[PDB]
Amino acid sequence: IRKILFLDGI
Amino acid sequence: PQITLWKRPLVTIRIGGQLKEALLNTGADDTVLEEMNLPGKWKPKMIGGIGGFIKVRQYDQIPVEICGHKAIGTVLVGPTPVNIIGRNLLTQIGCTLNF
Amino acid sequence: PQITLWKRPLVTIRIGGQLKEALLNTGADDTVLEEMNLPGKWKPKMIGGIGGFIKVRQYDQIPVEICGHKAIGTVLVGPTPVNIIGRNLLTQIGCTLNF
Repeated sequence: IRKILFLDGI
Repeated sequence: PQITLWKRPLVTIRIGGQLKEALLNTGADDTVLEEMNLPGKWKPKMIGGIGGFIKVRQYDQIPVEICGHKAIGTVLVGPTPVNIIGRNLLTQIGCTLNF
Repeated sequence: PQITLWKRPLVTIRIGGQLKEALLNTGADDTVLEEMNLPGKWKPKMIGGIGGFIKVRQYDQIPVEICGHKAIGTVLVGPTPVNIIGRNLLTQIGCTLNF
């Protein structure tokens, strides 16, 4: 579950 | 230093008297940490990932030490599978991508 | 080149003769691109991050050009919110994090 850590702050 | 990417770029960060392993994430706009009480007022926020959005608490002006480098800024707290150091703090320690 | 992080680190990549904008993501083990048909067989796979899992199509040994630098590796295709270049290809073009 921690392979793709893209994170959008909006 | 120069951090290669053969393995996840995890580093130790210090907040108050708390130590935690966090990932230097250029793919994250903000910094989000796994469960930890912070002082001050906090506002609810929704952040998006690859699979959807999660709810987090937004705390501002939090001092954070990253590899001996001081940084102060917004820190989010919620159910992230990994502690993440986002661009908001990476810029403060002068971190860049090079190739 | 040297990329700072005040803005999202977006670069142009070329794959299968098509130009696309992609995010250099040190927080991603793999490379995930938006839905598109690529030549060669593929296998179903599941990957996750913040928000949960998504189903993707895994293609192997795919040539990708990143800012003029060539790479050949695994590319996942699926409903990702943005095109993501992960460490599997970042290491191939010799990308490092520095500060």
